[PDB]
Amino acid sequence: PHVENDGVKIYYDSYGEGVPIVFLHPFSTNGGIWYFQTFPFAQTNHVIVIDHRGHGRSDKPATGYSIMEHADDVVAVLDALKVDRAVFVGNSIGGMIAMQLNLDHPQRVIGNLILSSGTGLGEGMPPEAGAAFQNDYIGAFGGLLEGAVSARSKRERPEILAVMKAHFSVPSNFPKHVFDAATADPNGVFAWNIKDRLSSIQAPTLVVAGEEDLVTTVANNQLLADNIPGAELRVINDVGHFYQLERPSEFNELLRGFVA
Amino acid sequence: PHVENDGVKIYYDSYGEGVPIVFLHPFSTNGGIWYFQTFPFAQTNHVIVIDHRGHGRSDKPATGYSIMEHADDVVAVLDALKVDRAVFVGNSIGGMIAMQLNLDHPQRVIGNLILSSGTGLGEGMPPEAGAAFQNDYIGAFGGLLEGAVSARSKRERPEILAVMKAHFSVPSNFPKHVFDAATADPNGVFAWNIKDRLSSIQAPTLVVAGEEDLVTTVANNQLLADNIPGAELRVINDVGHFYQLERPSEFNELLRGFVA
Repeated sequence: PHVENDGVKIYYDSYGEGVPIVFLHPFSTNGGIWYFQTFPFAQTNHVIVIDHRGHGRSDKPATGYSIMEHADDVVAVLDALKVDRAVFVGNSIGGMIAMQLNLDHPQRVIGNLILSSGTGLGEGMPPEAGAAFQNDYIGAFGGLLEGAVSARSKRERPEILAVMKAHFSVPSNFPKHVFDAATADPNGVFAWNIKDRLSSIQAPTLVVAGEEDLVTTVANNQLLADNIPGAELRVINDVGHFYQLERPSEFNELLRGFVA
Repeated sequence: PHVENDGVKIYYDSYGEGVPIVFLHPFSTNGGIWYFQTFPFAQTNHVIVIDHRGHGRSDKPATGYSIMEHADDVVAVLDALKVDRAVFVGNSIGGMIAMQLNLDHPQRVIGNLILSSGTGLGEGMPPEAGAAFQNDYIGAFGGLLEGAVSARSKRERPEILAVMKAHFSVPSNFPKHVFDAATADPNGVFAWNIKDRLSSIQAPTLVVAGEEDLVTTVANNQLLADNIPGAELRVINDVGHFYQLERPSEFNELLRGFVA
């Protein structure tokens, strides 16, 4: 279905009943990425999987891609679904959205699973890489994606890197102007920075990082886990940016651990 | 998006430009299952992925679920999208739908990839099984799905059997009344039989079967391949019912190289 937030349609799917779990997909992808999580958790929970604005089946306006605005889209979805508080599972930019949600709407948070995310991402990337995105968008993005999956994943599951390279090459799913607008926003995916405000996040937080993730380094997740009070970090062996796809069942067990 | 057909809303997703390829998911699942195919093929083709009636995000009436009405839903989607002709990729019941569409609308078919399907399936089921599905629906369905996955896939990718067992256990995705209505239909999943008319299908057709598939045997697919004029049979090692999930990249390579 769709919710409307200030004229922008956000697509979402909702299955099952119980304690709500909200899945927030990584940048340039969509809700489909949660295929192996969505339905097993729909057996025990109220699963809500969202397409961010500018992604997949949601509207893709020319501008308005701050993490705060994304968070407001999420709140719109929760409002239409009459949800008070929810479990938030965020991947990359989804983690950003979840954290921002903890900042602006702590009253709607049960807890967080942050998968492969960080803050002040833009300044942490090599300076040349931005120029690479200005010079050759698709090429630079591909190069970045070769560091998003583990070697073991490249061996046994090449379809992951395939589908992820496909995600940003399909204008129907992820048009170029959304990338440009998000990069241009002073609080977009690259510029969003809450290093000083992390310690205000008090909700139960499980930060999960892949050992071989070069898109989001172990240090980047560590910055998150170390400054959020009572946060736990799990550095996952033989995994890159997409734990939910690289080793789906194990991610499912880890998320199953967040219950009490 | 979605189209109305017989007052029943059929959900579909649409990506890309070019030669139309229509993905039809197996029984009790939904379009999400095509995640690793949908977007790589959206780079080169016009991908159209459909949620069957009684499944996923589409409407789920009490009746009725003959293969013909399913097919008609597909042509409804094609009509709304102004698509004249398309390549059809159907799995299990999706293959049935595709074949029925070949029977009723041959001018709408470029070619077919029929994956793990059959006809007159209900005749091949053990005499006891029928009662088993209403006495113990969950258990019998699960037992059915344990023969739909290869040993290697159950070993290295348990998330597949997990998500498939999840599909029919979540009423929001697949309610039992759809199963029962489909079973009760004289032209439903089990009763649909076109052995007589297989020789009428003239489109380029690739029938693909998993060697360890037990819900549709190698024999089941082989009958189709042997009676459809010019049809190909490809038997895949260490794959059961879900080649597009068990070895997604390999399935991809097979599909890009298929004539259509």
